[PDB]
Amino acid sequence: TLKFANNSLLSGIFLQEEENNESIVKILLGDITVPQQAHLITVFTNNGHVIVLNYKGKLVESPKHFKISLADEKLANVFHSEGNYRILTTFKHNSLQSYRLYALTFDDAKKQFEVAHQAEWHNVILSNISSNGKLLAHMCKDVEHKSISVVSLFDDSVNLSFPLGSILSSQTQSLSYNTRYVSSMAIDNMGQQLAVGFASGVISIVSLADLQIRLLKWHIDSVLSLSFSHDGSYLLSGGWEKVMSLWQLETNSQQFLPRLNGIIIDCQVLGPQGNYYSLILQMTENNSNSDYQFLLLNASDLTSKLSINGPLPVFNSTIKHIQQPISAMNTKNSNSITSLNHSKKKQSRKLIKSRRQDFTTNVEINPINKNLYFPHISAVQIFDFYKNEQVNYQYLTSGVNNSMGKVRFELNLQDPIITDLKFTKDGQWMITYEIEYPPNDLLSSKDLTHILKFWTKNDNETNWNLKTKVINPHGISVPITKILPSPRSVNNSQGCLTADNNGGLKFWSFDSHESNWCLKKISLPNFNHFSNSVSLAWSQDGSLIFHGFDDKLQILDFDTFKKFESLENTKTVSEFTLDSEIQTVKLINDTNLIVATRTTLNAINLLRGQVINSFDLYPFVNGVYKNGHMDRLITCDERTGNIALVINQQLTDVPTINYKSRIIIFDSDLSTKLGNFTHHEYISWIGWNYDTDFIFLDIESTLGVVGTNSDIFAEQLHKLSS
Amino acid sequence: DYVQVADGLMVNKGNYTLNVITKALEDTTDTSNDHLDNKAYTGSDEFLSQYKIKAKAKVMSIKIDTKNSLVIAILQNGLIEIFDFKLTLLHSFDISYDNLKYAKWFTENGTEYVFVLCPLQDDKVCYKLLELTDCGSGESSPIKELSSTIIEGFSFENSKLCYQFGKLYKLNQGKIYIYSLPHCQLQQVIEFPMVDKLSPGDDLISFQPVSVNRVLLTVNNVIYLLDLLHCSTLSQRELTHVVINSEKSHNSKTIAIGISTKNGPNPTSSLEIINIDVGTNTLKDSLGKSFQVGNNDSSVILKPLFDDKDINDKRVKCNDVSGDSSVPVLHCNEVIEKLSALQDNDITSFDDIFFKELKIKEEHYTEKDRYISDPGFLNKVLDLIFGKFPKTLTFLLTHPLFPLSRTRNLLSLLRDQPRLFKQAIVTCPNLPLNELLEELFSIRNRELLLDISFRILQDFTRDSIKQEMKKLSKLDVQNFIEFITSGSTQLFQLLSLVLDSIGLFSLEGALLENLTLYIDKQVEIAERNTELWNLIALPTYTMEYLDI
Amino acid sequence: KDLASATNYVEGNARVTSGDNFKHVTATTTGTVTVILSQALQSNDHSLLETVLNNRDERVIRDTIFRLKPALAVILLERLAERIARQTHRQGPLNVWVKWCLIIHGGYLVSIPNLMSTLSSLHSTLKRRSDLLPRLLALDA
Amino acid sequence: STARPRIITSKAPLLPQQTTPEQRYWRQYTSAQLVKEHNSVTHISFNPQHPHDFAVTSSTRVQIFSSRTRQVIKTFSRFKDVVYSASFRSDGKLLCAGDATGLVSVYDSYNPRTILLSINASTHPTHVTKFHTQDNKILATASDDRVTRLWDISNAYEPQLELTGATDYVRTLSFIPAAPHLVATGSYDGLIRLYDTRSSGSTPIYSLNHDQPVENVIAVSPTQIVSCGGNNFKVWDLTSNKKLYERGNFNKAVTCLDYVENFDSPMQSALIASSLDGHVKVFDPLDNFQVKFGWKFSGPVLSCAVSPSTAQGNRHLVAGLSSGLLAIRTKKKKSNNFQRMMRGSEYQGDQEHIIHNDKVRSQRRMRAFERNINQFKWSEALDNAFVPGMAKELTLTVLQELRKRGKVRVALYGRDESTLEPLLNWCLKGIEDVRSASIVADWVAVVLELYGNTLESSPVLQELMIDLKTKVRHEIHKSKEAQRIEGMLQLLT
RNA sequence: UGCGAAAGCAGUUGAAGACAAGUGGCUUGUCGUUCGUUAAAAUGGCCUCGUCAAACGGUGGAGAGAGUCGCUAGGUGAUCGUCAGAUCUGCCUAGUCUCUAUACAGCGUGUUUAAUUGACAUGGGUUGAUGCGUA
Repeated sequence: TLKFANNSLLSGIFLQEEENNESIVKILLGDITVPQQAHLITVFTNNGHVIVLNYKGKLVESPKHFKISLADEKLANVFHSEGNYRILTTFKHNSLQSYRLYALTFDDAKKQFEVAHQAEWHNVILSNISSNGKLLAHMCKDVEHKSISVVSLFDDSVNLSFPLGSILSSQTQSLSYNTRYVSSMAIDNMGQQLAVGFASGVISIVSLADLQIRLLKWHIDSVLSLSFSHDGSYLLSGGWEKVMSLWQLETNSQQFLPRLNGIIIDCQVLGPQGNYYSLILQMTENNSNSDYQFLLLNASDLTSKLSINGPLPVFNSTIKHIQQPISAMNTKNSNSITSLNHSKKKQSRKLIKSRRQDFTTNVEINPINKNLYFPHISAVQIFDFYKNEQVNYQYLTSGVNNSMGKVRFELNLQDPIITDLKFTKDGQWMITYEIEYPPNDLLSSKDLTHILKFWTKNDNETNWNLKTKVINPHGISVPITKILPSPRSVNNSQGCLTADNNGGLKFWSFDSHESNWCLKKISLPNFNHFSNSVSLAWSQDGSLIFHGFDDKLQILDFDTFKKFESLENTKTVSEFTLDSEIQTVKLINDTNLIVATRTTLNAINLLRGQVINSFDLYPFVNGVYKNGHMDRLITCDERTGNIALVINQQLTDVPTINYKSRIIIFDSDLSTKLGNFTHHEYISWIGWNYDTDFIFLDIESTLGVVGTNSDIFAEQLHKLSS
Repeated sequence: DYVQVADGLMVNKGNYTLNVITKALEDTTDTSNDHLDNKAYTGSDEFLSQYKIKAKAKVMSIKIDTKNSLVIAILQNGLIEIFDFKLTLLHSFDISYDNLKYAKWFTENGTEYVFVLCPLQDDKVCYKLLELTDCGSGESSPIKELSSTIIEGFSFENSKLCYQFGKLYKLNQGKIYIYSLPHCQLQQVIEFPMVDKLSPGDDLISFQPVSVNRVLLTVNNVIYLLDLLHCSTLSQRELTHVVINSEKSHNSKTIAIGISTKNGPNPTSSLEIINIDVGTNTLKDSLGKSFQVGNNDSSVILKPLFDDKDINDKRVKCNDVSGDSSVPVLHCNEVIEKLSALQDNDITSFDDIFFKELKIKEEHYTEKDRYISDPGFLNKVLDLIFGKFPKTLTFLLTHPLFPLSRTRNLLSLLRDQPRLFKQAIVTCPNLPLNELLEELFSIRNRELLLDISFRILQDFTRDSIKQEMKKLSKLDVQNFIEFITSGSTQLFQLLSLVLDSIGLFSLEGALLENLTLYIDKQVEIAERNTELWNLIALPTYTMEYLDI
Repeated sequence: KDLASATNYVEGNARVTSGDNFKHVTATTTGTVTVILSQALQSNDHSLLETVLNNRDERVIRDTIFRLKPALAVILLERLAERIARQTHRQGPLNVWVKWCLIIHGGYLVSIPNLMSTLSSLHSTLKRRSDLLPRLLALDA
Repeated sequence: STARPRIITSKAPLLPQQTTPEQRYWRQYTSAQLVKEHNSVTHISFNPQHPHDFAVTSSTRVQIFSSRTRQVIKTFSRFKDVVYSASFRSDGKLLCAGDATGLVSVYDSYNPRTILLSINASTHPTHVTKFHTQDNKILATASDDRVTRLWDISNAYEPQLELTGATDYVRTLSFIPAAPHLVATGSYDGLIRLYDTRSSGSTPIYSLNHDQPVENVIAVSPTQIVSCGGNNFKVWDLTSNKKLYERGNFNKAVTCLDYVENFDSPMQSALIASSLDGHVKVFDPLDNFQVKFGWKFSGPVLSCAVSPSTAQGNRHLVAGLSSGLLAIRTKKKKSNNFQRMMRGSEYQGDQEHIIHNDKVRSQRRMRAFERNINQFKWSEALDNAFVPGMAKELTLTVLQELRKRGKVRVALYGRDESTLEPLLNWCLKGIEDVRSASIVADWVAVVLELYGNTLESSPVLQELMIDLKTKVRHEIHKSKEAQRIEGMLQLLT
């Protein structure tokens, strides 16, 4: 793993608190500096740096990097063939880009690459390059409509062009715009045929010598990816169903691969004989982030050889120029053929003007094996961060999550949302709470279902088993604002405490006799006001519970489960009305407890029963987080302090799309800010793993942490026998 | 860190016994005992005794006399047992053992030769430790723990006469260096305000804490980590907490220096020589809910104002999320000075109090969130306007709009202005449900009935409404049913509450049939408008016409 | 199975429960049938419990429950609650029995300390019967 | 890529009185046989060793039945008066029977013609005869002489021990199952006496005061014994002389007990009890002798037994009634050239280095609605719902899968009069249940939303809508009156 | 779109430019165009890798089914009849009564708290649907 931020060699290329458009745009396998000698890769970035890096053994502490003499252009990609090298570049009327192709040379002065400028294309809509990189097709928009042009780049072997109205049918001109919008194109290694995949769902192989077309109709929603095999007789296609089809182009015969946990936004054959398929799966059940899974797979038995994925959190809001991909209709998982430009303008305006800029998530840590559990939409990604690779992925609700690739209308259905999950403190059970949503346009379309599930695994198996589920805990249609696992003194850490927005509480516990997790204790008040500013805390002794409802922190006992009482009235203060609705009641240890509400941050001792410290939060966290998310923004320890965490959206010379994070720690009842750290990007969740560290989740999901004769014969034989 | 604070020899018995505590006496002959009756014979008495114990038999009793040895007594039968002298200097604190648990021939002068609980059984001579001024016996693995004023700590185990550990403990003149409640530590009190817990397995301090106030007769209770302490010239025996299955409530320990405070149980009246009165009757230390009662040994409150995250180049604050301001200029000195600016000769006017408060807190005069305030400050300015001066139009409007008003709200029915009263119904954020139910059932037959039923429903739990609305007469509830039947949703569920809380049988019939007819037609109209809300091809021969 | 293949959802033999089972914390009257009912409830005799509560004359039910001993009205009510939970057409005839048990023994089961915990099955049955009332209101509208 | 998730059958929250594992196991004892005897069946014992035959003591004959045909294999009829007790020895080799003339006669089992020895016990009727359970050559007979006797079957002239001491009508023996010197006897004055046989034997070492006259005493552990008599049974720890459970869940007197251990069951131990009012009940000794299942019979049940712990075949529960009949409920249980050509097909990789396994497991067969939902034939899935032989939860789960999954309207588009009548005719039945009625509500609402003109045309679904209206009227009266009961006990908190 | 509670409470829906069609304009409609506002459809659907049979262990059940015109409570019909009421031994429903392989449903038995074994050469060829009636 060649870490960029590990060294100034190429973290000097990008470590900026504002500028991440410096991107890595191509990797080549050879050495562009010296030919004919390869175990090291040359990476071209999107600005013009060319870094040569050894990935065999330790990375060299001074790579062979250069910087090519480039204009304002921004490096679309590079291209290789036998010997020679091309590069392609993008430009500055109607918002279209403009492409320009150069050729490279290196040899005379070994610092610069000299360029040559073959040709230009002055308006480009869509582009693709063949598998060998020997030719490339693109679209034009030159008038009544667009146009399609193919050109060989490493030779003037062929360059043709035609208006695509001669591709399109006569039926499509009296039909919807999806029938003539094109979302994919591909060419084979000879330039004889070309695949145009349309947003209506069809594919059309044109034969480039005579412009005769052949229609392939299987995709019932938009075609998102096309590729040819090397001989050109098989076409891989992928779309909004999560099914990779491969079309035998002789008999037009599909072979499918149907449940690929993400829509195929790119697919291509990979090997010399074509023994691997590489795919990019967009995993669009969460609309708040574009989270791609990289999956190659061997073509023999179609098994996922080396699937690759980062951590998959679901933030409360959309993040940073995130556009859910194109489709046929404008849904809650996609957007139609018209609304991409308006949606990106609206999303930029929402990040600029608006006020509720909270995109924070809940992540949990399994207290047995220290891997963290990102609850995806209707599923969890179990992921360990000492090697940053996914343990597994598991569906925890009963939707149409896995059984079906949903398409044009059906994308307006959502699978149930996992909103809470907490482990019991010995890591033996996982409590999860989900909101099951009904489909629209029927009688029960406006009453949700609330399901609380209890899962178990032993310490070997990677996936959990449902032991029980309670549909509608706390009553029908009432949510669960907060679940809290219980300490090791109530039922040997096998109890949970769920809270309503009525202020009702239910204590559930697992008893072995009736071998199930059943409802032990109940305290329901029947108010007529509701608020989801509910928090909960427990004494480590297992004696008294701090029920932080809105504006009011009640103190209940555990034996009779009502409000605390001593008959002697030894100033038994069992309620703390504060200036605003409270969103954290985090008790650091059995002496005192930190309350956080939307104006101030108080701390209250109980061996000296009054307020000890207070802090000002309103200039920082005003109306920007939803009420109930400060609990995931701040956290604690079990000995060594408490962690607050604020966010400053940066400014120009109006706010911008850029952020910075100010995390601060306190020891021992808000005494000293002994940690004042600033991170270059928005921070979304922070939480204490159980061995005195605090992990946090960056908005671009980097998990960070705040912590405390014979010799020459041997050499030549290992050469000559390898 | 205290406990429930009140009350201003065999060590495991109680009452219903005869005398399982026979102890020595100050300024008397040697010793005595009493009942709630066992005989008081002699254990070869008339010496310089300072305490007295037994072999946990009460007929093998003794008088622990300062003569280097002790003999047995006959306090039940009449047959004595033989003895054997070891030393001849001072055995005033002799403690006879059980069946081979913890015994050695240590009298007073560094001669702790190990022996057994017998008159002729011997062991090694474990007199190796120096001159110890605090020698105690514990049950780690039954052990003599010596703390020496040659200052050094040592711990020998009288199970195989084996010196377990020892170090240099610099202990000064103590008050009570008593072993711990689970025996794992040594609670040694410093003279006036301190009690340090030291590790009594390694001779090192583990937690040196201060105490609350003056206390002299301190000893660990039969608790987890709790001690009892009586005042020096006081009968006040308080309890503090720094056995775990079904703990003790009385008869825990008898070491006190009060007005003859012998044999200290919870009800400690009938003493062994004293015949005194009794006190508190609680148990030992619980887990963590009694420390909300005994919240002592810390009384250091100041005026806590809201601080700010420290300005280390705060000019790069990056688009603050307020409306127009950035930070309120805090003036706590002006907050205190507004009291002097208000407590003046504006005895009936709002020219030097209301303008003063609204100048010190530049708000819209009915709104929160431009806070910088203290509850003691708001309580004292509310006291200064509850004095010589509700005729202010800004101060007592903007501060029932404050979530810290603190229970000076009881006269809100006792003063009756319409707009201030309705504003104190809606917005005053702590209200007594006694006064709320009185205002509810003292009906003026208006929309403030709806405004008071709203708050009584939306901030109190239904059973806490029911138990404290049992406290009503019957004319109130009969006129309430009559006014509901005469002439809405929250009062329907309030009617449900009054029917649940009047009780079962003691009703009348005509009011019940009137309410039955009224709610029958109420369910009929509710059903019909619920229905309203849930309610919101070619023949074979035609004949038609066309244009001519 | 593949390493990238997600785990499907499977309930298996998980116990699905609701949020409302609170199972954890001279003559001159008639010729009634209450000796039959009493020594149906002292044992667990479903057969002669069925032959005693297929009697559906209102005065017979009334003074039968009046002559019943109040220490076992709670278990008569438990048997009625479980039978109307299982068989849904019994709710018509059998809830005549359950309203008379509450009216007559209105003191015993208000002096019992845990009413909901002792007759949980009645509370869960009536909650699931009356919870869907807005839905079939909209249906019949 | 994954495999396709199976369609999960819609399970609701569980209703009260579910089927426990204990009552599922004890409910598969069925196919009752009723055999009319000449008189009341007083005792029934089982063969211990090949635990597959049982002896029923009627009046003046003892019949051994087989546990595979349930007919009388053999019968013992040469008694002069009413035979009372008949038990097998612990080796199962011979059979003792106490008779109303006080003549214990022991035959060998499976040979009624060879009476092996006739112990002439007391002149009073001998009411209980059983061999030792540890020892083989001693036989304990108690009689209506208020004295039990231990007989060595070699010296069958004088009893080798005479256990007296009881004041009235000793009717039961028992032996303690680890200490073989320990005989617990039970009489009609209460007072389970029990005797150490190395001592004098004319005095018990202690006595257990069951207050009612006991009918039976059995031994469960080596420590605890259970005595039934009167309306209850009590259990007694024997090392501490002390009662620790009592269950009185009957109407009349518990006549008999017996006990099972280690047999193939969810219940690891089981005590069943027979009680003169028709009932035989099974109690589980591990959770505090709580009752788990019961049978009701057509008269007062006088004696009962089950198959012993090692039955290995057809397993039996037998109960003999005082009416004079016997009720049995059982639970049951190409060429050499071609083979030389196809030899290897049973090898399974023993001496082989690497052993590869990728044969996938064959899952359960898909039903037609599940494969139609898989094939996206949504209207065909609705049609496959409304066949007659479908379970109610299966119709509910395919309705719920079409509701959550796609479109009710897609499933209902191409319909008319003849193809909607299955749906509405099921919705009549589904509107009654709580678990179905939400789905029935929205399906009926959608079908009247998009078939309001077929309502006008066809009169033969107008009447179906009217019947549905009266159904929802009955159900809304029920859902209103349930809320009234809910309020009227909310008043009583 | 904003505030919210899951109910609800306030706000809407402009402009420019280009192109297409229709009759240089005029009308209408679009936009891989911009600025401002907090703001339905191209006949087009999801892979093979082994099935079948018989058990067993937990989990649910509205039980899957068949009788007795046996009881309890009902809803209702044909013809005659002034009604009274007659015949249809009137029909249907629910509960009860009686019986069965718990018949029903689902998950699992590769290791699991628990619980599985067995058949078959898992091919090729010819008819097999125009050869069939019990209706």
